[PDB]
Amino acid sequence: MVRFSRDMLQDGAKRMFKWLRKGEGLPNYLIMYDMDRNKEYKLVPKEYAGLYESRNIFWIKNGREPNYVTLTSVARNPLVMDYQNTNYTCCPTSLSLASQMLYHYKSESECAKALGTSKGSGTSPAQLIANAPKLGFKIIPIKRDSKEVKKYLKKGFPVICHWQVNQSRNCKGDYTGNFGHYGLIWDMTSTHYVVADPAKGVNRKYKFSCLDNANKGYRQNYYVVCPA
Amino acid sequence: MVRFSRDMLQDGAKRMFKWLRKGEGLPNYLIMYDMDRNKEYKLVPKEYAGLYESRNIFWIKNGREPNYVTLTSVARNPLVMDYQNTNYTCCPTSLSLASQMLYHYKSESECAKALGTSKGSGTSPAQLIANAPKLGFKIIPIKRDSKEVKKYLKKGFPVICHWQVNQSRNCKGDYTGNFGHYGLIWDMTSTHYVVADPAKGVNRKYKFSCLDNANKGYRQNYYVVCPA
Repeated sequence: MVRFSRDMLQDGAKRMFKWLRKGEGLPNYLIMYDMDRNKEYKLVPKEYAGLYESRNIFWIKNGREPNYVTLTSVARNPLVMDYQNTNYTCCPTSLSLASQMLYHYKSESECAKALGTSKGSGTSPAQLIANAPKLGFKIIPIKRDSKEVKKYLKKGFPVICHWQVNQSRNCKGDYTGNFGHYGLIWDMTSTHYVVADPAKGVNRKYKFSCLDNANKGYRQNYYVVCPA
Repeated sequence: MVRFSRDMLQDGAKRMFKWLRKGEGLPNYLIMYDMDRNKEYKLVPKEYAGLYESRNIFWIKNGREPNYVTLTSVARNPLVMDYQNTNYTCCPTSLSLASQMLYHYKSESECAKALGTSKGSGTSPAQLIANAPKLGFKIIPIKRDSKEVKKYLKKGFPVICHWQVNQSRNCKGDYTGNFGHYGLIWDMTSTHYVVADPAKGVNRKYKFSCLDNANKGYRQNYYVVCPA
């Protein structure tokens, strides 16, 4: 079983982030050299997604990068559910999840510090757009339009969503409280957005109209995350 | 919104755990006293599952109990995905996940300490059965059969599964490579087991035969987790 070192994983992720800059989706393969005999391997997407999934599991659970990862599994993407650690860090947790998909991981607290997240006010949309460059990202505000989410998901860019959980009570039913909330759209079906909700789970499905109309009275955008 | 203190949550977990010990499923409601008004509140299954889900999110992410939890959400269960912290702690992570479902949470490291998990050999099924009572649990070794698995899920008892990931390669492509592995069966469809796999994700669907027959040459059981 081939293993790759901390230095090699960092190098491969930078090259992944760099390819993603083009807005042309994920590369067909990723070159990696094992730490034992330094042989060249051309990992296909399900392989490099599986490898970086394992890397992110250890990093998120232990809070430090793994010194090496063994290729043991395959995956459709490198996303690992990461829950918000406080009741006010939903926005930087969603940006952290995006950072996984872009192969430029920044922890929840690192994002919190950059975005200026606060206990009284949380994080506003302008705070997310204005401070994402500190972490190497650009935010593209788009219309709350499923064709727009779908267009940017093809480019490899996940989409941070913002809504008032009370407005989703009848069309989704996850929440009974009243507050604004952020999650990450990372996939879609023909009818639903698939959202990684940092207070609920990794595949919370919202009918397009349910999420689209749940921010009535608040900023009418979603927020694409891409390399700066 | 209605909030409950740590002391009421700890006590309500005891009463849920003591109720489940009867082997008659979950109670129809859970009565708890509010932390502001000190008023009686009758939570239905979706409310007490959501409250303890939120409690468990904070507990797992922060490594310490929340001082209070506000009732904000509903859920069909209190399970929060929790990943293994090393390449050898799959079994105590699976037991910790079970302990959430039983309303008697013990962390991954508390479980590994109790089970005697070791970096060299992981944990055997005999170590699981013999040491789980230290944490308040009883393990019932059961046949690798969906009929049996459904019977104990109906009683509220999750089922630790054990298999060789190479033997599941062609019927469920999650893994490449050869090693034994543990997860938690916490639900089933008409045809598949729903497995929380501490190395991959919370809802890995395994067809009954694929999981049952993937442990040839090793102990032919699954492991029901219940209150001692």
